[PDB]
Amino acid sequence: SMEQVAMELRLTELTRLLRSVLDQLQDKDPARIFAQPVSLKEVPDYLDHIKHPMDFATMRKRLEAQGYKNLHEFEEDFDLIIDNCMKYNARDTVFYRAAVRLRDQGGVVLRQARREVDSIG
Repeated sequence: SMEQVAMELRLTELTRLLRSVLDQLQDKDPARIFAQPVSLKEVPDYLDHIKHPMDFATMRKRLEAQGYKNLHEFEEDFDLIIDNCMKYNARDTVFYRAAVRLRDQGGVVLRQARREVDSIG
């Protein structure tokens, strides 16, 4: 139908805007701490600690499959990256500190993305 097509064009454009958001967030992680899944070869007990692992490569796969229906779903995944790290790692680690900086800097990007998604519909 024409409506399914129009809905599909909306999802495509949301995907384009979320791709730009993802790029901006990932630039706030210049050390690439959050770029890939935590390795289960190198942290074999990780899933005993963290029940829903997340990372930027995994978000990018979901994004390119148009698997984010709205900004809320995309933010959920970004928040997992941060919140998993802040639980698994102690306060005095480069990992935790990187997550806090990513959260603080990403807030700005996500604040305007919410306005853009609301604005363009």
